[PDB]
Amino acid sequence: ICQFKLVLLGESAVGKSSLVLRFVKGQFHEYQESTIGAAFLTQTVCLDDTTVKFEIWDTAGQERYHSLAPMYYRGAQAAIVVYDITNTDTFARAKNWVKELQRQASPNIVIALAGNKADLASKRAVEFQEAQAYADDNSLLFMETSAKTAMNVNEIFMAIAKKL
Ligand SMILES: Nc1nc2c(ncn2[C@@H]2O[C@H](COP(=O)(O)OP(=O)(O)NP(=O)(O)O)[C@@H](O)[C@H]2O)c(=O)[nH]1
Ligand SMILES: [Mg+2]
Repeated sequence: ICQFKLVLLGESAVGKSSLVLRFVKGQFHEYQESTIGAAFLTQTVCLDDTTVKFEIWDTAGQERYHSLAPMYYRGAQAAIVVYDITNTDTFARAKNWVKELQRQASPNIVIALAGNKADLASKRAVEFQEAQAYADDNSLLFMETSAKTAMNVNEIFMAIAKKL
């Protein structure tokens, strides 16, 4: 049995709450309310002979809550920095979340990068290749996801668990 602390960070509206909701409850709400501060959820999965329990901190992406982020990532063993593939700005913002983690978070924290809303292919702004190269250059576990279709949602959390 294993337990890990996980934190989600990213610009507001990229889909952090939706990703957690899909993984923890298998639900997706087209009408999701912006998070105020942070929400907490847990999920237990079966991973190669080991039962892993995830303690997830879903932070509010709005800038006015930025100063509170350390409270959630300081003791985190893993982080998922989320961006919206349809918005280049959210990708740039995700890079700064990564820089912050790499500089102020645990030196041994596993950092994942999630290009969310990948189901909106006809509105893509960030090419998969660019995000992959960025992730490879910064040693980030990258995956394009979709809380809406569930694409790679379970996969990203599981890949993180395997590396912990
Ligand atoms: N098409 C599509 N919409 C998505 C996806 N993930 C989230 N959304 C939608 O995007 C909107 C914002 O999602 P939400 O989870 O609230 O974003 P957030 O990053 O948690 N926001 P905040 O940081 O402000 O709390 C919601 O309408 C949600 O339904 C996805 O994979 N695909
Ligand atoms: Mg939210």
